[PDB]
Amino acid sequence: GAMAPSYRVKRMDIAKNDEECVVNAANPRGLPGDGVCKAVYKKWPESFKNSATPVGTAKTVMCGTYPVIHAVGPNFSNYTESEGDRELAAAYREVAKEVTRLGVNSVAIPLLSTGVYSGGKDRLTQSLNHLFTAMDSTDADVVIYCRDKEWEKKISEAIQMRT
Ligand SMILES: [Cl-]
Ligand SMILES: [Cl-]
Repeated sequence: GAMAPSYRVKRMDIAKNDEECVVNAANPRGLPGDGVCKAVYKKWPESFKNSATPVGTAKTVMCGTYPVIHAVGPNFSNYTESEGDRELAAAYREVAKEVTRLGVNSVAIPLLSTGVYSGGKDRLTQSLNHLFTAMDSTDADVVIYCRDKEWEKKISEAIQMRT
């Protein structure tokens, strides 16, 4: 574990992370996809061998010795708010199990279902709270990666609020 497990947020490409593993915002089919998923495909294409997995699950594939945890959040275009919320919380619980199993001291993680799977809604708080619910009991340093300054500010505030 990390000596003093923390949360941090950085505004930059998760493909350039400084952590011991990465969480992909994957699609269920292991396709290159869009946004975070396409950046992860460019950086770690070998990790997309048999990475297909259902919504609400995570499947880890090694790129060399670097673990890529493919976490499939729900596409809120297709799910009801209620069912989408359940699957989004489930995907993060599976990430916590994988991070634990791998024995890493740090993990780079995007906010699941906040981009092209958001169904056009702002899900920063929903997604981040499900991330905390899953990851709080883990002792890995968690580094959240986002794109926009206003998201960075809100995520930072939410982390600092808990202390
Ligand atoms: Cl960048
Ligand atoms: Cl997304």
